[PDB]
Order: sequence, then structure tokens, then C-alpha cells
Amino acid sequence: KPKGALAVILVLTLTILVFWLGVYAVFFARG
Amino acid sequence: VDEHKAHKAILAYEKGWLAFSLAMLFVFIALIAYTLATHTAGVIPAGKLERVDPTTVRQEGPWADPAQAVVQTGPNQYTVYVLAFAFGYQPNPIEVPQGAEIVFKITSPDVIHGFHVEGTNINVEVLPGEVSTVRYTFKRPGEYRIICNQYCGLGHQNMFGTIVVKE
Amino acid sequence: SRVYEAYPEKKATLYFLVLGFLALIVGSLFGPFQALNYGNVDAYPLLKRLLPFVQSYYQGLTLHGVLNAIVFTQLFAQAIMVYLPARELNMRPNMGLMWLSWWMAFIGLVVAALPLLANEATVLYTFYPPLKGHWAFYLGASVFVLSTWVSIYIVLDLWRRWKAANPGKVTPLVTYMAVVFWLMWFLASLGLVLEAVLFLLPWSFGLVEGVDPLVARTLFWWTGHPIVYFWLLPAYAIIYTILPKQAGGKLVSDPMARLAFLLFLLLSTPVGFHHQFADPGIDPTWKMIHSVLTLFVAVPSLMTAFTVAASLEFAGRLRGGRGLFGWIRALPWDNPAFVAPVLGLLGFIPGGAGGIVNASFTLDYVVHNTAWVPGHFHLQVASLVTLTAMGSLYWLLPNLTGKPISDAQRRLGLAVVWLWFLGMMIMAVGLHWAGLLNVPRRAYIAQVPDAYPHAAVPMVFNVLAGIVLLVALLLFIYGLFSVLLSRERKPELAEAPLPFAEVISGPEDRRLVLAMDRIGFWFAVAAILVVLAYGPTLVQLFGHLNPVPGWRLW
Ligand code: HAS
Ligand code: HEM
Ligand SMILES: CCCCCCCC/C=C\CCCCCCCC(=O)OC[C@H](O)CO
Ligand code: CUA
Ligand SMILES: [Cu+2]
Repeated sequence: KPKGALAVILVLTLTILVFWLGVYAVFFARG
Repeated sequence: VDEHKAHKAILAYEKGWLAFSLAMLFVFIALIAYTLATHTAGVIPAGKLERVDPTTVRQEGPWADPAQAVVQTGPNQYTVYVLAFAFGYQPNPIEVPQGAEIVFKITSPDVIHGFHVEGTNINVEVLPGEVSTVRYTFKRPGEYRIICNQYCGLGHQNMFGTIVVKE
Repeated sequence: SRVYEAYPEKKATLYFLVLGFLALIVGSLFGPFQALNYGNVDAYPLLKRLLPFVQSYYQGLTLHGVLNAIVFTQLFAQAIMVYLPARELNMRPNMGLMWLSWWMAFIGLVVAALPLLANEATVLYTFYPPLKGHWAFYLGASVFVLSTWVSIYIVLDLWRRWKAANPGKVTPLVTYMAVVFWLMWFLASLGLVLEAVLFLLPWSFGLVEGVDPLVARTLFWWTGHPIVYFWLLPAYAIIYTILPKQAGGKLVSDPMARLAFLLFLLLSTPVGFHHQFADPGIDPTWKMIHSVLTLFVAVPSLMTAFTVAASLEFAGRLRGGRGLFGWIRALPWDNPAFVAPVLGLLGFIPGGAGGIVNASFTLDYVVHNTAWVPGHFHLQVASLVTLTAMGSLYWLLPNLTGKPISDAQRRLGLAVVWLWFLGMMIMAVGLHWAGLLNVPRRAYIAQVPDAYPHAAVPMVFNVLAGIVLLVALLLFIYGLFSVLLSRERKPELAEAPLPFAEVISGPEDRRLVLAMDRIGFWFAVAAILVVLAYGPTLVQLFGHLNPVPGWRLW
């Protein structure tokens, strides 16, 4: 199995989620 | 064999990643749709085209007297006629009550400006010949800075205004 | 040289590449001064003693955007996406059209450059009306961009001459990428061409009195999204078809590479209202439709992440790396042609994450027109695209000129790409963080030093980046001129083949490649998506034109 490639898309996924949920929280705080 | 095993195993995992990918993007669409059904949606500019002549907006109509720019249009609703121009905002300050719905009607007599109210989601481009309409309710009293965040010429970095929200 | 009589496309390719890197050098000199500004340090008094034609911060920012994001990226795209398909097919481009392409780009650049240098078009690389630039800027920019229409014809010619000689054969992979790339760009380019011919040119010449700024922005951003996929795809072509060989491996899938490129043909153009979330007089329903299509255009890059990662992991295992992380250390970190694009892909992780936030309609009101947006796009174009272009000079310049790269030039190359990458990451932290503190983009903030006291910590990052990237730029200038002004030549490196990767094949591949080879069908679909996405708003806007007078405020 491509375990190295899986570790890369895991770090991509966590970065996307931190960015997106972080800004969602800011939007409601300013709303 | 090892290249053909690799290739089969790579594609198997890529199919799962792609299904997960779509699932995530669909959840983001649902969470965006939710924002559109709440009060937070008032910062979206009105889609209506509302045309004005930038050459007369300082001489005739609701932008011509900044001291009468704040109009009660509802029992807990005020409409504010704001001019963004090279290089300032009128009226200055904008004075409004805490807790009321504010309908900003912003236009330009010259070039494109930004209207970004620090601490809020009010963040709208202001086009000459068009009215940008946004609504917001201030929950906290105090002074809020207006920042011009569209390049408007050499005075851009000094183009600031003031909203004062009264208890 | 006998080389250039057999392969004259080598000399035309070289003229595109060098003119592009000259544009990159001149544009990038403003970069460190702009980063110091976003650190609250005003260095413009010093820049004006060294370049006394610079009148303002905003004239510098116009030169920066035009020369780096429009001129360098276009000339790189024209070099790579004509030369690589020619060499894959072993066929000669129409050399008359190839030289015409070049002369159009060169003459457009010279004509646009004149009013930029004389302070007659300080309107930034978006030139939004009613800010009214000199007619020579709009004319020059028009001619520059239309050089790409000749590029398109040259590649479609190559493809139809190959197909006529090979009936029943599938398009080879690199030529496939270049064909759907150039057809995408044809559709993409029409917004800006229409804005230029109907509005900016007649207005600039004094033949109409005003322009409708909402129409102009709408036509601009038709082209303004897909132009960033135009910048990206030549880097992706190298990363798919050349990087796996340089890593010691193979491309793990021809079909999933083709499919990424096909989704860009379909989804790159009909998305531009994601640049207009904060614009009046565009229906919120259409903004939501563009935001959903924008989330879909992310899919081909999410796919690229997996395909590329799996191919680098493969190469690393074949080179003896074991475990979940040992494959990384087994890769050739001594080779700048390998390192540059891979560091670029690392920065593209947070770059892509910021892009998905920007796309999400109402979340854009948090970040629109703040320092966040330049933080996002320096990770995409100023790092991935630029680093990939810098790395390609280690294999492309010997192949065009027969000039070898010394071991010393190799080591200097490694220092340049590491400092460029590290400087971009540091600046990304500074600009993303300043953006969340409401610091505006496009602003000479160093001239109002007490206006943003809350941003003192991220400003320290922007000062550091400015210094690191100044050093990276000076080392790059020295390296590039050491190779082009070197007297040693070895013509057998000009005759060597390009380092194209081998592909691992599977039973699936043939049936998916022939569905994707129906290029006429997929082009038709891409064209229809543009009509549906734009048509109804444009009939609205054109029905209700409100042209307004022009202003000069500089
Ligand atoms: C090349 C240049 C660019 C690319 C690519 C790019 C991508 C995106 N952008 Fe963007 N952008 C926006 C949305 C996106 C989205 C959804 C994507 C997507 O295409 C991004 C998808 C990318 C990914 C999902 C990343 C995948 C990750 C990969 C492929 C790396 C894997 C790493 C590996 C394999 C390494 C592993 C190796 C080891 C050794 C471990 C939006 C709004 O939706 C705005 C307007 C905001 C505003 O308010 O003005 C915007 C603004 C800009 C502007 C400013 C225009 C201006 O001046 O006003 C520029 C120049 C720009 C450039 C670029 N942008 N963008
Ligand atoms: C040494 C390298 C560089 C540094 C230090 C740097 C720094 C900056 C900074 C701080 C800004 C923001 C200025 C503002 O908003 O007022 C900026 C804008 C920009 N940069 Fe760069 N930059 C560099 C290289 C590049 C490269 C290589 C590209 C493209 C290939 C690029 C494209 C842009 C664009 C398109 C803008 C926005 C212009 C506009 O808003 O009108 N930069 N740069
Ligand atoms: C296998 C499992 C399948 C199912 C998995 C599905 C994942 C659900 C995701 C999002 C929830 C959406 C709910 C939206 C509610 C938003 C509430 C909110 O954000 O409230 C804060 C704010 O203050 C309000 O005004
Ligand atoms: Cu008004 Cu910038
Ligand atoms: Cu875009």
C-alpha cells in the first residue's frame, strides 16, 4: 500500500480542515 | 509483479481518497448554505442593479446632505446613505444605535473604493454609478474604523472613516 | 550551429525563456521593498535614488504584478507547452508562426512598458476602470496576450499533422496535456479580449466618454480565474512527465494525469464570480453557483497531490528507502531540478487550503482585499510555478544551448531554491496573519506607521522575508548570468533527449484514454459551461449599461 502517499494526503486534509473551520469560527464571531 | 502490484494498490487507494475528497467538499457546501439562511447573510450585497449618476450624487438626492444621511425606515431599522470618495467617507462619523438593523447604501462619485468595517463581516466594493446595499446589526457600542481596501489612487493608505455605535 | 539548422525550435524556445526570466528579475526587484513595507519599514526613499523613474509605491506594485504575474508566466507557458510536445512527437513546429509569436510578445511588452515606466498607467495589473491608463498600456497588453493565439494554432497544427500520420493511435501524453491546455486558454482569453476591444481601447483613445465598471470587472474575471490555471499547468506538465525520472522513478498512471488536465479544460473558466463575492448587482444565486464550481476545480489538484506523492514514494523505495518516511531521505536532494518543484509542492499545501477558504462565498468577507490574499497567491505562483521554472533551467538550458552546469553552479542553485522557498513560507505567515488582523492589500502602510499597531508581531516576519528574498534574488541573478555568459559549449548536450519519465501501465488504461481523446466533444462541453455560467448575468448587465467618466488619481 502507498503508505507514504497516504501520510501526505493526511497532512493536506488536516491543513484544509484547520484553515476552513478556523475562518468559519471567525465569520460567526464577527457576525 | 512489483510495478503492476504497486499500480493496482496505488489506484485502489486513489479511488477512496477521491470519494473522501467529494464527501468533504459536499459538507463545506452544506455549511456555506447554512450561513445563507441566517442573519450573517445580510453582509451579502443586494443583487438588484440600482443605477445613479456619479456626477450629481453630491448635488441632488439622498447623498447630497450628509447630516440627513441616517433615516429611520422601520421600527428597529435605519438606512444610512454613505459616500465613499477620494479620499474619505461622508458622513464622518456615522452615528447609529446599538441593536438596530442598519441598511448601508454606499456609492462613489469618482473611482472604486472598499468599505470594510474592522471587527465585522461588512466588506464590500463600491462602484461609481451603482449602489452597494448591505445590512448589519451592531451588538456592541463603541467606535468602529472603516478601511478602504480597494486601490483608489495615491491617497488610498490614508482613506479611513468612523462608525460610532451609541448605547 | 548545425544543431539549430536541424532543431531551430531550440533557438526560438530559448528566446521565450530568456525574455521571461529578464521580466521576472526586473519585476522581483520591487518584491523585497513591498515586504519591508508590510513590515512597517519605508525603504522607498532608497529605491528612488537607485531607480529615479519610480514616482510611487503603486507604480512599483504595477511593475511587480505586470512583469511577474503576466509577462514571465506567459513566456514560460509559451516556451514549455510548444517545445515539450514538439520533442515528444519529434516534429518541427511551423517556424514562421513560432518567430511571429515571439515578435508579437516582444513588441507588446515594449509598447506596454513605456507608459508603465513614465508613470502614465499606475492602475495595477487588474487595471479596474474608471482609473484611466495611457492607450499604449491597453494596446501593448492586448498585443502581448494575443501572441498566445499563434501558440495555440502552432500546437493544434502539430497535433493534426501527427494524427493524420498515425490514424487510430491515441494522443501521446505530453501532447494531450498541451492540446487541452491551449483549448482551455482560448475560451479563457475571450473575457479580456472583449473587455479590451469593446471598452478599454476605444475609451483610452477618447472615442467613448465612459465605461461601466461592473461590466469591465465581470469580463476581466472571466479571464482572471483561468489565467492562474494557465500559469500552473506548464509546472504540472513538468511535475507529471519529467520530475518522476529526476526522482529515480516512473509516473504511476497516465490516465489519472490525463483526467486531471481534462477537468481543468472543463472547470477553469466558468468560476470568476469567486472574484466578485463583494460586488454589487450580481445575483447571490449566481455567486453560490460559481462557488460550487470553484470547489469542484480544486478536485484535479487534490487528485494531483495523490498521483505525484505516490510517484515520489515509488522512486524513493526503488532507491532503497524503507518505512513510512525513509522513502523521503532516499530521494536526490543534491539535484536542484528535483528539489525546486518538490519544495514548491510543500508550500502549495497551505496555498491550496487558503484557496478553498477564499472560494466559500460568505467566508470570503473575512479575507477579501486583506493581506491574506497576497499570502495565498505567493505560495501558488511565486513559489510552486517560479521554483518549478527555476529548477527546469538545470535540464532545459543545456538541452537548448549545449552549455554545461558545473558542480559549483549546481550547489549555488540548491542555496537559491532553499532561500526562495524559506522566504516565501516566512512571508506567507506574515501576510496571512496581518490579513486576519484586517490589514489591507495594495497599501503603502509604512506611510501610516501608527494605523495597524495590533500587527507588530506578523510585521517582524515580513521584514525577515524581505531580507531573505533579497539575498535569494541576488544569488539567482549571479547564477543565471554565470551560465548564460559561460564560453564552454558541448553540442552533444544540445542533441541529448529530454528526460521524459516512463509510465507504469495497467489493463484499464486503453479504454479510459480513448474516452478522454474525444477532444472535440470535451471542448464543446467546456464552451457550453461558459455560456450557462456567464450568459444570463451578461445579458442582464449589457441591457443596463451605466458608463462613467475616467479618473487619473496619481
Ligand atoms: C498559480 C496561481 C494560483 C493557483 C494555483 C490558485 C489556486 C486556487 N485559488 Fe487563488 N483565489 C481563489 C481561489 C483558489 C482556489 C479554490 C484554488 C484551488 O485551485 C487550489 C487547489 C489546490 C489544492 C487543493 C492543493 C493540492 C496540493 C498539492 C498538489 C501539493 C501536494 C504535495 C506533494 C505531493 C509533495 C509531497 C512531497 C514530499 C517530499 C512529502 C479565490 C476565491 O475563490 C480568490 C479571490 C479571493 C479574494 O477575496 O480576492 C483567489 C485569489 C488569487 C489571486 C489574486 C487575484 C487578485 O489579484 O485579486 C491570485 C494571483 C491567485 C492565484 C492562484 N490561485 N489566487
Ligand atoms: C522576491 C520575490 C517577491 C517578494 C518579496 C514579493 C512581495 C510581494 C508583496 C509583499 C506583495 C503585496 C503588496 C501589496 O499588496 O501592496 C506582492 C504583490 C504581488 N506579487 Fe509579489 N513578491 C515577490 C515575487 C513575486 C513573484 C515571483 C510573483 C509572480 C510570479 C509575484 C506576484 C505578485 C502579484 C500578482 C502581486 C499583487 C499585485 C497587485 O495587487 O496589484 N510576486 N508581492
Ligand atoms: C458517516 C457519517 C455521515 C454524516 C456526517 C455528516 C457531517 C455533518 C457536518 C456538518 C453539520 C452541519 C450542521 C450545521 C449546523 C451549524 C451550526 C453552527 O455553526 O452554529 C454556530 C452559530 O453560532 C450558529 O448561529
Ligand atoms: Cu478608497 Cu482605496
Ligand atoms: Cu480565481
